Amino acid sequence: AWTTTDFPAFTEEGTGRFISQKVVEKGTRPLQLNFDQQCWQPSGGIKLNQMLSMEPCRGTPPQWRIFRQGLYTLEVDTRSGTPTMMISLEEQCPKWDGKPLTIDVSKTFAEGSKVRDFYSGNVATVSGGKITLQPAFGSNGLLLLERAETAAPAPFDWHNATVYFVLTDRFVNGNPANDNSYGRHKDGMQEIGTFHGGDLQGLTSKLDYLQQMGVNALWISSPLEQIHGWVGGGTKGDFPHYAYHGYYTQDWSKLDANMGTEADLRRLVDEAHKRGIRILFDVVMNHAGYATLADMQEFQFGSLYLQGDELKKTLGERWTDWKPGAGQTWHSFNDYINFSDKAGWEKWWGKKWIRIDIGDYDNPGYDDLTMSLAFLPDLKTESKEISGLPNFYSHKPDTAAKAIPGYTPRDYLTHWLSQWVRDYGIDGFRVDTAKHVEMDAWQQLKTQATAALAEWKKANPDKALDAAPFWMTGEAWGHGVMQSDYYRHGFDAMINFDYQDQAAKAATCMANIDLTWQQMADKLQSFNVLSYLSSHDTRLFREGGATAAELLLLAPGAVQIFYGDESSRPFGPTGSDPLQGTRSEMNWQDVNGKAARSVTHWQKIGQFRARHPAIGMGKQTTLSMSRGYGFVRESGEDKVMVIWAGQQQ
Ligand SMILES: [Ca+2]
Ligand SMILES: [Ca+2]
Repeated sequence: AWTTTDFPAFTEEGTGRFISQKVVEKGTRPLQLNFDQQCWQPSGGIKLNQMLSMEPCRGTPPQWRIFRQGLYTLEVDTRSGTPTMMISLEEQCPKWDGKPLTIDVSKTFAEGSKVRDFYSGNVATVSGGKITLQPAFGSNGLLLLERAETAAPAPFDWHNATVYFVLTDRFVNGNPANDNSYGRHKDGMQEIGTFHGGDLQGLTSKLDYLQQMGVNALWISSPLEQIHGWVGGGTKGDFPHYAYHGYYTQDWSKLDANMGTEADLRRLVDEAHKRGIRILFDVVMNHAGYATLADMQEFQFGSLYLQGDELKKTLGERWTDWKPGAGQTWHSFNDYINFSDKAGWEKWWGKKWIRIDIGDYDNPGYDDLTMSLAFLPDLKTESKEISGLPNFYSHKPDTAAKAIPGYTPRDYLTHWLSQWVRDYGIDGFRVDTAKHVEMDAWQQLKTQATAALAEWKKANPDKALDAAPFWMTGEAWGHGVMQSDYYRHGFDAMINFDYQDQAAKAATCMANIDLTWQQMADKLQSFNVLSYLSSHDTRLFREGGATAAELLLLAPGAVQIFYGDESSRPFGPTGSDPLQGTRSEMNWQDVNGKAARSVTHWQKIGQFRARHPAIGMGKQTTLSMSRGYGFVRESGEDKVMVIWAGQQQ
């Protein structure tokens, strides 16, 4: 095994990587790693949180400087053939002496039965109703206690679901060729609001990576055709804002060319299903995307104050190629647009389709349902008027949208979204802006989507994992843990905004979460929610030290990993929009290096959750113990005990 003087013997933490942890005092010492009589030492100096190249030991050992007392982790990685190593520091709460725990399991696991700590893989035999186990390096003092007969994931349940929420554009660029669809440009600045180039092909390439994390639902940003152009970014227009996040839809009937082809979507869904991963589309029915110079020029709608030679002089051959000059911002292009012109702006969606404070359109209302959210065109979902297609679709010959006798705007929207479910076997939707569209519209969407999936599963019996119905979760801003009227208008679970602040209060002491977990375990006996630490419209949860994984994945109800939670993806450039930094590029360089053991930690807790529906669905009994923190959860035949030894410092 791997050893160094004055550290315990290294133990495997993910295949081909071995770690050791110890509370080390301030000072200096030599650093060599031994495997049998093989000796290795850092060859290029010693820094924290960096992959250190190693050489066979020669002369005086490299001197490692301990600038701060704390729990240090040494990591050795043999997956490159030559050992590389890594050094990292973790600098009224139960305390842990770092030594083995004796656990009373007499009420949980049978006398003489074998119990596994899933995290370490250590197995103990129940004797006098007790087992003794050492929490493994990287466990943070957790024992994940299960019957040793546990061997593989339990049947999928939405009430035990591990959802991975990915902004496809900011994850993996599978094909650079499709990065600049419809004349879209990078800004050459910090790319705050641009298409980075992430696509469905790229996302498909990481399905094994997600499967290893115990992910069994993949929530993707809408892949449907967005506005082609940009608007002013943030409060100051310091960046161009493109529809990289999928929330500014223009054509519901087509895939966005940046995301890829129909074939790419079919491969993503089919390969995801092959690995027991359900697909959720992020969907919008509340609004279409903003008017952009790209779309105005392409589809011949709107009105400009620029007439004569002044037009091509100012905005150029392609208006979307305009950049702000001296004394201008990315909002300044609006100065050239005549938003008051009735005739010009009717050529866009048309008066029968949207509310907006432009031209001759129905004015937005002064309520959540009919307001124009952030000046977005509000789709008339409640309208009973037979609309025909949007006016500007007359200049969009590539659309799959067809006029249908008697159809209202809502009928088109529910038909368009349902057709993706029918054609590809999409397992569910995450519904955006749920509080801004009337309940009856969401019920219609659910009914048609349910029919669509049943039709696909019947037509594709080889591909269908089960006969489970279509699943729908919604973002109703500020929704908590309660069975609201949403649950009686087509929603199987609502996104839980309240978990984030409760997790934050347990960031420095995991045991603080107990009351929240007891409440949620009891409340969610009768319904389901989708809880998160991080989101695109809140913040990235990075205060948990190494404990974010257990804080999320041991929560009752369905849980949502925001892409990069597993790798501590940093908050990115944000400009004058405080939310933009949450959509930073996936940190793949860190995943394969300094965040490698974090990813392994997430994989272990994620896999434990996938084996045990009791976690997501079980009644909780919090244990009374003289040392540490512990609870049991039980759902049908499934029973687990989670022990947390406490803080090692
Ligand atoms: Ca791409
Ligand atoms: Ca609305």
